[PDB]
Amino acid sequence: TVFRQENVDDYYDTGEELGSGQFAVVKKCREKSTGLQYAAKFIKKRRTKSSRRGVSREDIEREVSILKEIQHPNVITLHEVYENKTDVILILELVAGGELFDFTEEEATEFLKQILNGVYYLHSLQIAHFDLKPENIMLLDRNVPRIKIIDFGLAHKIDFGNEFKNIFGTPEFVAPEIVNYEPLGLEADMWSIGVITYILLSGASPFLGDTKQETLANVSAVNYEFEDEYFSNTSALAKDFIRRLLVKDPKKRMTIQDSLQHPWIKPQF
Ligand SMILES: Nc1cc2c(nn1)-c1ccccc1CC2
Repeated sequence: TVFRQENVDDYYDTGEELGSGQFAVVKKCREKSTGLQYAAKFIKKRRTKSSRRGVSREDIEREVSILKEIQHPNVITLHEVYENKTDVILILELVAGGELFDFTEEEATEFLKQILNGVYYLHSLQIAHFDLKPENIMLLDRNVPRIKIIDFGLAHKIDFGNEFKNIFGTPEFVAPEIVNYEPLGLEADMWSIGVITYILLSGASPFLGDTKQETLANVSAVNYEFEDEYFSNTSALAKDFIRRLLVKDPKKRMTIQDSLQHPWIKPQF
């Protein structure tokens, strides 16, 4: 699929940098025709088929295709796509409030519930995000707060219940099936939600070791505990919620629908 080949600079003006990835940079921008503001994500293209630098056209198109499908208040929307020789440029909704963690159980669940609603929408569409972590939970406007899940760079449509292709995010947040290079499904997202919840409530990371290999070993082993010093005041129900997500066997882990009915919620190298 081909994208808009006119110079993006003829239609938008860029401003402050908003964030980045390995082969991407995101800048605030303003559309010349309307004055509406967006975030322009410049994704570096691969220069050759054997290159390890840049993002493959296949991967870029998958992210674009997923973003086009979704319309939900808790997920980032895609406005337009441009491209040139070096970059594909996604014109995305402006999420200007920064990362959630930068910004009590009631406060934690208020944000957690919006994450759950957004993931419920995704999973309803058989879309696994595969990269859920605090850095990808943004606040639309931290001055009003509504969250927006961002960065669909690892996201996949799961049409056969699982995907088998060495998908791998950030060691602290990936499920044991990712660490062990096994078939992956929506369940992996639910693990990552348990990790996010643990950190939300405690400011501590459940599996984090001193090196990447230690973190990964800890994840695979389900080597974590609710440290009394960090969780003394936290309700048993909150811990129960987390415990049912941080389960090695994906089949035994709470689903997104389970998480919404849970008594706490219900009203790599
Ligand atoms: N890797 C990243 C990183 C970011 C974003 N997307 N991908 C983003 C998208 C829309 C608005 C704001 C951002 C900030 C950081």
